[PDB]
Amino acid sequence: MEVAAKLSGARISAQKARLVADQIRGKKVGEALNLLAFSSKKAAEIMKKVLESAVANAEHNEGADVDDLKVSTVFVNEGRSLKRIMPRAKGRADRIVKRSCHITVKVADK
Amino acid sequence: MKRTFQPSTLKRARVHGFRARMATKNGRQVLSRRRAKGRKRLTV
Amino acid sequence: ARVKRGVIARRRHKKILKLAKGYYGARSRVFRVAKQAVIKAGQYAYRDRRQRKRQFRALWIARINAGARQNGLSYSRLIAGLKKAAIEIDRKVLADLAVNEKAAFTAIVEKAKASLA
Amino acid sequence: AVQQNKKSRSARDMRRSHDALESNALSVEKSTGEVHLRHHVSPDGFYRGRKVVDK
Amino acid sequence: MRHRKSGRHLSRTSAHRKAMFQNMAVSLFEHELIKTTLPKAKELRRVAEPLITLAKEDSVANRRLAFDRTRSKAAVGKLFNDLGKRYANRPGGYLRILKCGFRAGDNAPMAYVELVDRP
RNA sequence: GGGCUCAAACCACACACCGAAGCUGCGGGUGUCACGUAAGUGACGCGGUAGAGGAGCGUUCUGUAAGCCUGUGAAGGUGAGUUGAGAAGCUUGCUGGAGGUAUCAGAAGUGCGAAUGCUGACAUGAGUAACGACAAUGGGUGUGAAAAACACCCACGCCGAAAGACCAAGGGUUCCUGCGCAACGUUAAUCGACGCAGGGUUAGUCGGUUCCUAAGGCGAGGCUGAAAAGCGUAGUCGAUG
RNA sequence: ACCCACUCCCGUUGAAAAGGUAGGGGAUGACUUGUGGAUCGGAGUGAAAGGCUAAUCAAGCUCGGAGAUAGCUGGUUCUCC
RNA sequence: GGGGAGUGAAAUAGAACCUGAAACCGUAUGCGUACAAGCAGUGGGAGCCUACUUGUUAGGUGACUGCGUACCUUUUGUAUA
RNA sequence: GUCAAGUGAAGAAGCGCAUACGGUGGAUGCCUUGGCAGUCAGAGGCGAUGAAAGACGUGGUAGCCUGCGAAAAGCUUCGGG
Ligand SMILES: [Mg+2]
Ligand SMILES: [Mg+2]
Ligand SMILES: [Mg+2]
Ligand SMILES: [Mg+2]
Ligand SMILES: [Mg+2]
Ligand SMILES: [Mg+2]
Ligand SMILES: [Mg+2]
Ligand SMILES: [Mg+2]
Ligand SMILES: [Mg+2]
Ligand SMILES: [Mg+2]
Ligand SMILES: [Mg+2]
Ligand SMILES: [Mg+2]
Ligand SMILES: [Mg+2]
Ligand SMILES: [Mg+2]
Ligand SMILES: [Mg+2]
Ligand SMILES: [Mg+2]
Ligand SMILES: [Mg+2]
Ligand SMILES: [Mg+2]
Ligand SMILES: [Mg+2]
Ligand SMILES: [Mg+2]
Ligand SMILES: [Mg+2]
Ligand SMILES: [Mg+2]
Ligand SMILES: [Mg+2]
Ligand SMILES: [Mg+2]
Ligand SMILES: [Mg+2]
Ligand SMILES: [Mg+2]
Ligand SMILES: [Mg+2]
Ligand SMILES: [Mg+2]
Ligand SMILES: [Mg+2]
Ligand SMILES: [Mg+2]
Ligand SMILES: [Mg+2]
Ligand SMILES: [Mg+2]
Ligand SMILES: [Mg+2]
Ligand SMILES: [Mg+2]
Ligand SMILES: [Mg+2]
Ligand SMILES: [Mg+2]
Ligand SMILES: [Mg+2]
Ligand SMILES: [Mg+2]
Ligand SMILES: [Mg+2]
Ligand SMILES: [Mg+2]
Ligand SMILES: [Mg+2]
Ligand SMILES: [Mg+2]
Ligand SMILES: [Mg+2]
Repeated sequence: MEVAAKLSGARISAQKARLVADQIRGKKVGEALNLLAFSSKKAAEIMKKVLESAVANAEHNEGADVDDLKVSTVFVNEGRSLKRIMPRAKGRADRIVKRSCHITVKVADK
Repeated sequence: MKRTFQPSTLKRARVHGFRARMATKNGRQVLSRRRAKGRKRLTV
Repeated sequence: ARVKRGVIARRRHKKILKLAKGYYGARSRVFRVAKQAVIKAGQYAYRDRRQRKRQFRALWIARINAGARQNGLSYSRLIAGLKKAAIEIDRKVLADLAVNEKAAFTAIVEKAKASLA
Repeated sequence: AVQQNKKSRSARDMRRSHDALESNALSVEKSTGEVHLRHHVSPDGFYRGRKVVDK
Repeated sequence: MRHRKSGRHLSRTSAHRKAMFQNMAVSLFEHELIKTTLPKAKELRRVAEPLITLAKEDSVANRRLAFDRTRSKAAVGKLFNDLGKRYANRPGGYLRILKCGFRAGDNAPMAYVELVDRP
């Protein structure tokens, strides 16, 4: 079976979060968890929570074993942006986009 | 840099307040115009 | 009275983009870029219906030249011989013989050689 | 100085072909079986067998 | 270039650098185990280890030399009453730099600095 | 261009061949004339801007229509197939969940890629520049999911005719306490001039009000002026005194 | 101090729609400054630069005449013959 | 913020909630792509992959190769730099 | 078997096209709470018996709108129900 966890509106850019997602794609969950625990990226703290929530769904709703699970699918989708104004030097107003993303991790034994 | 708005509520009242407008006929016209448009604030 | 253009405009734009399938970048995604590419591809396609007939004839003539020179004749001498002896086999069929039916092509070349002299 | 032409999505992603993150060097303690950075004190507080920070 | 040069700038003036490493060495002598950045810990060796070497010979002039370089009465007392006698037979290497992970706020490489005999 | 010299140069002659959307062949469409009171045959045509002429497609609404289709699935959306010379039409899978409209007429807010067009969304630059005085930090402890930034302690540094303490103006609850961190804070935040709730401002003497006037305002009558009004007397306001 | 603004450099998508650092001038006077008040659109005010009159000045701003006018520039949307 | 459970005719109707287009951004699969020069197509065309109809087939890709300097406007004339 | 010569797949950091599934966004369709224009009537004024327009209050519980006015989402009475 395949179980997923999703974090919607993760306050980080999809471009930034996809660097971490590319590291754990296709890995066994135990290895992916150790990679995320020692990564210097902010997306790894967020990604690790989604990954271990997917592992918990696989162990409660489906009754699996962490040692049998591997990261089958992980993708980051762009979420809602937040629009902000930053003043510039001569009365110029610049629009700031505060990006968010949707992080979906799917674990599977298969 | 000193800017154009140097607030003084006394000066503001004496130049743009309700009694300053009611004192003249063109001031009463402003209140008629702003009542006809429905302004929530009438004077300052 | 008031006519919205949304449904009709979407149908128009989708027909163009469907024709721009397989094109690179904006040429398959962006309407006002895809529109130019679909028109230009149409100009090319019209012009290349003419060019295809030229290209294939040049290919037949080159293969007939190669096949006839293997038989002791140049292309120009073989065509003149195929007119002296009234042979009306065209170059598309002649180029197919020179590749696939070499004994048949040799017989025709000998018939042209005899006609010349 | 600015682009005369918008950069294509292929060209944008080609520059990013060097952006992939590397993995750290991970080691396992033998006194505890715990994963830690190589040459670093473990998150529990062990380095080469002995406890050093003592929490 | 910096060919064969010693020392770390640490984005500080030399006055602030001198003041900070004297503060750090004093803190290390009081607590015997501190956490700081790995670059600061590696440059703290060259400041705090000559102070323990000096403290091995207890004299008025050595104690005054210690106070000029620490400006801390407690640090001077600890160096000559405890640390100078503790490391009498140790030929240098009174500090231990152990790498911990990274700081949460800025991902700065961290290190533990402990006195060798007991932290 | 490669290369070329009894030429792959030049002069003359000859016989071949290549070569266009020209001509011919084969199939199709269309225009105009003529014969046809017919289906159709015949001949000659059929590049085209400005521009003239002709013939149509499609969209919204009205009538036809209290009809017809439609929850056994409308409009819309998204694929596939198919038909026509074209605008386009038709059939169908999926999505959708309640409307649609044959035919022939009638009316138009009737067709968009351009107007440095208008509105919204989203790209590229680019994870780049920057993170706002170069007075400056170090450590320990706590709390906390998490601490470089919060609190405390020990040090260090900075201002000190201010970067300290006030009065006025201006602002208006920002003040204090409990809870809290989404957003706001150019990072994080447990912290905050941020969110929720509660609390907090006590006067005969401080400052107003009240009394008095300055400049100046308004100004009964009045004088002047097409009107609106202007000026001004008696007065009455007006502090910065 | 305060008022000013002569030089250089920086800054020029600035910390800043006119600043900063270092130097500079006046500093009991035709001085600087607070509060309140008067004068304004062919009008005011001007130790006079066409300066200033709310980041707007060889005639402010705002609304109206008003969809001024534009022999000029741009644009003008389905199909076929 | 999700994964189940449940409600509901329907939850990819879950409260930023009918439908849910495009730009734009991803993940998966197939083919192509690191000796190769340009409006990126078009004509020819190998191979590979998929599906049945099992090769005179459909779909996807497309090595290699001929030809080929966007569009609008304005102009005597525009790839026009 | 050795050597030589010839030939040569597969191995993609990334990228392209297609397809499938998503995301973002909020078009389209359908809908209406609201408008626009008429036709037929009514009324053509309100105000010192204080108007138009407001401020502040008024409720068990915070705010805002509506109503009302210290008799304050209201009091008396007459009808309808
Ligand atoms: Mg050295
Ligand atoms: Mg630095
Ligand atoms: Mg000094
Ligand atoms: Mg010929
Ligand atoms: Mg021809
Ligand atoms: Mg012809
Ligand atoms: Mg014919
Ligand atoms: Mg012709
Ligand atoms: Mg014509
Ligand atoms: Mg409709
Ligand atoms: Mg458009
Ligand atoms: Mg056009
Ligand atoms: Mg750059
Ligand atoms: Mg750089
Ligand atoms: Mg930088
Ligand atoms: Mg700062
Ligand atoms: Mg957090
Ligand atoms: Mg102060
Ligand atoms: Mg406070
Ligand atoms: Mg924050
Ligand atoms: Mg608060
Ligand atoms: Mg008067
Ligand atoms: Mg009078
Ligand atoms: Mg008085
Ligand atoms: Mg006073
Ligand atoms: Mg002087
Ligand atoms: Mg002059
Ligand atoms: Mg000005
Ligand atoms: Mg004028
Ligand atoms: Mg007029
Ligand atoms: Mg005009
Ligand atoms: Mg059920
Ligand atoms: Mg519905
Ligand atoms: Mg929806
Ligand atoms: Mg190659
Ligand atoms: Mg190239
Ligand atoms: Mg082909
Ligand atoms: Mg070419
Ligand atoms: Mg010209
Ligand atoms: Mg040309
Ligand atoms: Mg151009
Ligand atoms: Mg160019
Ligand atoms: Mg890759």
